[PDB]
Amino acid sequence: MKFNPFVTSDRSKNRKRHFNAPSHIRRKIMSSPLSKELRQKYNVRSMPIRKDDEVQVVRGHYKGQQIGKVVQVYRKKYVIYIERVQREKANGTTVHVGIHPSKVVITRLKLDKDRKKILERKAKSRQVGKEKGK
Amino acid sequence: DPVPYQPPFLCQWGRHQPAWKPLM
Amino acid sequence: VSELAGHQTSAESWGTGRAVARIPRVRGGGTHRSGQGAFGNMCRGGRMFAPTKTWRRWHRRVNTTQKRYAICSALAASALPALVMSKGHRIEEVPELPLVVEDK
Amino acid sequence: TKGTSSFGKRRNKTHTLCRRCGSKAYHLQKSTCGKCGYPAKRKRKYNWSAKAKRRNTTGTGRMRHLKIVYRRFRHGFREGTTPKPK
Amino acid sequence: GRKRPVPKGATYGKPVHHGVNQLKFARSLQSVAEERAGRHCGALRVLNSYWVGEDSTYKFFEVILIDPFHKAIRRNPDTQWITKPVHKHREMRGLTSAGRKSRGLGKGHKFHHTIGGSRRAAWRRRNTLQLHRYR
Amino acid sequence: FIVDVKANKHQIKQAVKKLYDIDVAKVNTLIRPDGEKKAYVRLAPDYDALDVANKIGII
Amino acid sequence: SSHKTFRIKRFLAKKQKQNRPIPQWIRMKTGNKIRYNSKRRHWRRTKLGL
Amino acid sequence: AKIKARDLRGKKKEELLKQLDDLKVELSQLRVAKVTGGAASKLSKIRVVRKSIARVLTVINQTQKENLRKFYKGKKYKPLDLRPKKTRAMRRRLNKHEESLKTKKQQRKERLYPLRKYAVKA
RNA sequence: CGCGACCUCAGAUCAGACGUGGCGACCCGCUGAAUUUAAGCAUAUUAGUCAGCGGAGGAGAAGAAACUAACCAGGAUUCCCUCAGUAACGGCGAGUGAACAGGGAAGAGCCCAGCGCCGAAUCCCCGCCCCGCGGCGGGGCGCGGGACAUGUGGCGUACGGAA
RNA sequence: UAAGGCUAAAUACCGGCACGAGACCGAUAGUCAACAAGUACCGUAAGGGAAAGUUGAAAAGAACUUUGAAGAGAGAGUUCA
RNA sequence: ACCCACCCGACCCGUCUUGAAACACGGACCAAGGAGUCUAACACGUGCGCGAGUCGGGGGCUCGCACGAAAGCCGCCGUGG
RNA sequence: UGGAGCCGCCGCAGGUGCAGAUCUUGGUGGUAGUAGCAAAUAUUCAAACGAGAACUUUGAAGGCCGAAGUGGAGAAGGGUUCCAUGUGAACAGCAGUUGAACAUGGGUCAGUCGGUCCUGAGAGAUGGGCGAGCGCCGUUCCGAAGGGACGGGCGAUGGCCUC
RNA sequence: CGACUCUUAGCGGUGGAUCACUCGGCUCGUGCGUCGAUGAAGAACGCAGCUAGCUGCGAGAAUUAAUGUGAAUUGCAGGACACAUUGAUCAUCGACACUUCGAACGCACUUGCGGCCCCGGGUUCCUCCCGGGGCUACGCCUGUCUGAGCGUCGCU
Ligand SMILES: [Mg+2]
Ligand SMILES: [Mg+2]
Ligand SMILES: [Mg+2]
Ligand SMILES: [Mg+2]
Ligand SMILES: [Mg+2]
Ligand SMILES: [Mg+2]
Ligand SMILES: [Mg+2]
Ligand SMILES: [Mg+2]
Ligand SMILES: [Mg+2]
Ligand SMILES: [Mg+2]
Ligand SMILES: [Mg+2]
Ligand SMILES: [Mg+2]
Ligand SMILES: [Mg+2]
Ligand SMILES: [Mg+2]
Ligand SMILES: [Mg+2]
Ligand SMILES: [Mg+2]
Ligand SMILES: [Mg+2]
Ligand SMILES: [Mg+2]
Ligand SMILES: [Mg+2]
Ligand SMILES: [Mg+2]
Ligand SMILES: [Mg+2]
Ligand SMILES: [Mg+2]
Ligand SMILES: [Mg+2]
Ligand SMILES: [Mg+2]
Ligand SMILES: [Mg+2]
Ligand SMILES: [Mg+2]
Ligand SMILES: [Mg+2]
Ligand SMILES: [Mg+2]
Ligand SMILES: [Mg+2]
Ligand SMILES: [Mg+2]
Ligand SMILES: [Mg+2]
Ligand SMILES: [Mg+2]
Ligand SMILES: [Mg+2]
Ligand SMILES: [Mg+2]
Ligand SMILES: [Mg+2]
Ligand SMILES: [Mg+2]
Ligand SMILES: [Mg+2]
Ligand SMILES: [Mg+2]
Ligand SMILES: [Mg+2]
Ligand SMILES: [Zn+2]
Repeated sequence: MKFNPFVTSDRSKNRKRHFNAPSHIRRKIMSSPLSKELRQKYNVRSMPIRKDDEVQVVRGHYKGQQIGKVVQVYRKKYVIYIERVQREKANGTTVHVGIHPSKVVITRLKLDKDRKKILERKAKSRQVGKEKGK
Repeated sequence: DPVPYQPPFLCQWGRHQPAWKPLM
Repeated sequence: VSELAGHQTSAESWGTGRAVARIPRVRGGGTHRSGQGAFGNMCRGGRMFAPTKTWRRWHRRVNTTQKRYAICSALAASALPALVMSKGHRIEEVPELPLVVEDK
Repeated sequence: TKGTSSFGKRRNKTHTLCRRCGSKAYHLQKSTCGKCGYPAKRKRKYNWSAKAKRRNTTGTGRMRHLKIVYRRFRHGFREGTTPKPK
Repeated sequence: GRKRPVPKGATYGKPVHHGVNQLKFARSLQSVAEERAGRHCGALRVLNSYWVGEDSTYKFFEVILIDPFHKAIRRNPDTQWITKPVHKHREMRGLTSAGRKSRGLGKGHKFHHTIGGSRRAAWRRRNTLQLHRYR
Repeated sequence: FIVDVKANKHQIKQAVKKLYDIDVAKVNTLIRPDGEKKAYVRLAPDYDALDVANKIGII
Repeated sequence: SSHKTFRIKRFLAKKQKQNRPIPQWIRMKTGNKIRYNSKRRHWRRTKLGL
Repeated sequence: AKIKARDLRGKKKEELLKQLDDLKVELSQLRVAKVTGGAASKLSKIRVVRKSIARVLTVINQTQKENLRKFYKGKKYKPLDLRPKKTRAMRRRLNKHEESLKTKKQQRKERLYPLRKYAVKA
């Protein structure tokens, strides 16, 4: 259960805070888990996805083992566009079919200084939590 | 166009109209 | 239900002499809601029969001796595994039904 | 002749747009409003029209000063302070 | 006294209220003088008032007024309760000595109204129904 | 020219003379039924209108 | 009436600029629930009783 | 291409006015290009030019108001724009010393009879 | 044939400040009916009620007895229960209708004028030095002004006070 | 011990800000207003005052051929549908 | 149980009324909404606990309230009805 | 058919069962392809545009309003209805190639034309008076209601300190 | 067989009832309890590249600056930034800014007419004209200046 009386835990209110969330909260909602090699290397469970991360599609009709780069992260519909995850229209043009990032695993990150300090902060928090649980 | 209002009340039958009267 | 629900309209009834039947209807206007009908449980919109109030007798107080009697009967039927299986608890490997364990 | 021929000769106006409430209520002869009472210093409101009150309470317009009063209240009414720069 | 502000006769209803001449205004004329002084100067604050003379057609009162913003009052700890915003328009709310006597408030067996806050509060406690949770 | 509604003819004259360094014979204003002011700036005959229109960009 | 004042002409200019249909690029938005304008004023129906 | 704020914090006022006038010239040229059509590459720069004008005027207004409050900082009567505005009654409150002014009788009471610290049942 | 003081009353785009208005659920001061009931109705009732007017605050008001009681006496005010639908009011008809005491929540006490004793010992504004000056405060330097004996400040208020 | 004054706490809150909960209602119900709602609209004015939720998992919203001027169809296509 | 055929019966429902099929009234048809509720005072009957006693009102003590604004308890277990 | 929640039993609770109320809302029939598209004399032929002509346009003929007009321009009022281009989804109670419809654009230029200035009938402030109060009465009435100027005198800066 | 009429079923139309969903109400409870002449509430008018309405904003006008966060916005174009750089977008917002009416403040409310100083064009203050900047509401409080009085007094 929840014991904090400030946490919402309401049906319509949580749906409101989900579907009317601003962009910096949508970035945290649209986070995806990492592969087992990346989890062993960084001790990081999940990360928000970026413009040019490498992605395997886990569930859906477009399920496969192909590592596809993200085309772009569209945070209004809570979706991402990947390179080879596309589909031909009636007029022959290909449109990228969006996949929700919960059905998305990261195989390679695009590392900059902000992502390095985020992963170091999360690894430090995991180390403090493991020391408190030990 | 706006919604038409209800047909007015025509003060048609009464003391004034001799077109049809009951026994009085 | 709020006290203002159904009576925020100002609907004076059209009386006798017209084809309408004695319902409080909305005064004038070039609106869809114009001479429509309110102030009744039978009308679209309006208020219902018996608006529910906050001062209903919601709560019940029981005698203290009756509450103690019922909780002693509940503690007594916490034993007697024919009453526990008829409640629906799977019991088939429980070694003793007044199951008293250590202080650890 | 109290009907259509009386509607025919309606030319000149009595009420115009007021300049405190912006509604068509400013009477050209009495120089008053009757919706807010413009030559009076006080706003015309009554308790027999709660609907006309809630047409213009304080939660109606832009609230362009009162919303930042509410925000400065929840912030703490501090003045002249700047956050720590980089 | 006070004549009822109606037209020519015209107190419509039951014959209890048709008299308009011989009725009396329930608040004192000294408090009316304090009220008019505070209405003319809402910037000043009424302390109290007293009597300096009377005619057949007029009374004459002297109303003590205090600056909320002058430093001799504002820095004096004895009289800086006046500068607090709770005491705005005592002449209007009936908090001075002339308007307090018209409220009918006091201790004992002779008033029995204003036995809470005022007549309104006494009426409210005596005519609100206390419907409990368990009754 | 299309001008803000709070302007004078002297203001439009000195504005054109300050911006494009050209002398003005007269300024002739109207207000469109869209809120904006329309200014016909009659120029002095020593300077051409088509040349200064080519300078300001319109053709 | 050809003898307008500045306030009346400014009000009528804003009414002219409001009487304008919805552009076609609105309907391709994501959270659109707007089909037509529903405030298209004609000079015979609503007569602006100013 | 970007006109930021850190590079404008330390510039001279006449150079800020010259850059403002250059941005106004570019804004007028982009309005003329908008009316003559031009291209979308000219239609998209008008927002950048307007925000750059807003940044330049903002930095100028910052510097002049901190210079004015540095000038009037120290005087007893400062202008109403420089006086603090919290709310009406909060400006009409006391002086933070007048609330702490006690009379000699009350100071004598608090001095001769202070609230003592005590406990019972021992 | 004027000057100088006081007293009353003016004029200032004088130096420095205050109020106007809004919201108004709760609160205070007024004003204030009629539906309805009495199987009619007129006192009564609805009802100090709706409507109307002004005033603030985060609560307001009240409040430390010109009190309750008649007892082995209690002891500011406010609020809950009980007193109690009682005493009492009422074409004694319909109906209206408290309080004391008691059990709790909270609990906090005080200041003036007068009586008097201290050399006005008191207070406001402007010039300069020192402190931070973004709810303009403290100390000193000014035969620098003003208020004030038609009374400012200290002791002192009914529980007594002063020498 | 009246004809002078101050004072928090226990108290009230259908206005406002931030919240939580429901043996409540589920688009003729629940606020007038789940939606561009005090909006469109009506009255000279004070005032009155609506109707109106649902494609699909994703527009992938029917390319192209053919009759008709087109609205409209017949094929073909998308979708588990 | 769908339709048709035959024999006998068979006037259109609700209401006011002594009396309705009525030349008495409401009524084209269909879908949705729609009318004996809630508080207090009583009276009687019934179910339960205790019994010349009964009840805890109000308040206070325990849990920081998921379940809870529940529950448990009171030299207040009787101030009081 | 449908595509995402639902039911039985023991108990509790209610906004719990419709055929009517000239019931409220919404929708649809017979009437019924019926009444009607009949006030102010009147249209006809050929051609252009088009898929389409009784209504558009052009030419010709015959008519009507008959200068107190079915003409040319204003005021109140309307607010883009004015003009061009394109369409014929909806409207113009038949149709339309047409429109005051729809969609893009465009259009109103003043020292001399009016407002602006004055005052009339009147309205409405200050003082004053009244009123519990929002405010009300009144425009010379219980008013210190002028902020201007000529000639002269003193003092001062600005411009070749002469003027 | 006909046409037409009645009933039933299959299918197709008008219509939106039932059911299932709900970024919405209603009720109860908690914490705070804050507007305004330093210009409130409200109203009017403008502001987007393509923008009608809602929402947001104020000629710096779909937002400015700072801080936090860290690669977008999006319906389509466009251009910035190298996201190894105070750095796109969002939130906080404490700095800046906030047209006109409005208690509304020079007088009235047509956006008409003014008065007093200063600056820039005109000019080299010498008066016109134009633009910009600061004042000019009422009542009242302390003090200053100018005063009035056959109101009360001292010298002549
Ligand atoms: Mg309802
Ligand atoms: Mg009576
Ligand atoms: Mg008091
Ligand atoms: Mg008395
Ligand atoms: Mg018309
Ligand atoms: Mg006020
Ligand atoms: Mg009666
Ligand atoms: Mg009766
Ligand atoms: Mg009232
Ligand atoms: Mg108080
Ligand atoms: Mg007392
Ligand atoms: Mg007592
Ligand atoms: Mg009574
Ligand atoms: Mg003394
Ligand atoms: Mg003292
Ligand atoms: Mg619906
Ligand atoms: Mg439905
Ligand atoms: Mg609804
Ligand atoms: Mg529906
Ligand atoms: Mg549907
Ligand atoms: Mg299907
Ligand atoms: Mg009968
Ligand atoms: Mg019978
Ligand atoms: Mg009979
Ligand atoms: Mg019958
Ligand atoms: Mg018969
Ligand atoms: Mg009958
Ligand atoms: Mg019938
Ligand atoms: Mg039903
Ligand atoms: Mg009985
Ligand atoms: Mg019984
Ligand atoms: Mg009893
Ligand atoms: Mg229910
Ligand atoms: Mg039915
Ligand atoms: Mg026919
Ligand atoms: Mg005809
Ligand atoms: Mg003509
Ligand atoms: Mg035309
Ligand atoms: Mg037609
Ligand atoms: Zn108005």
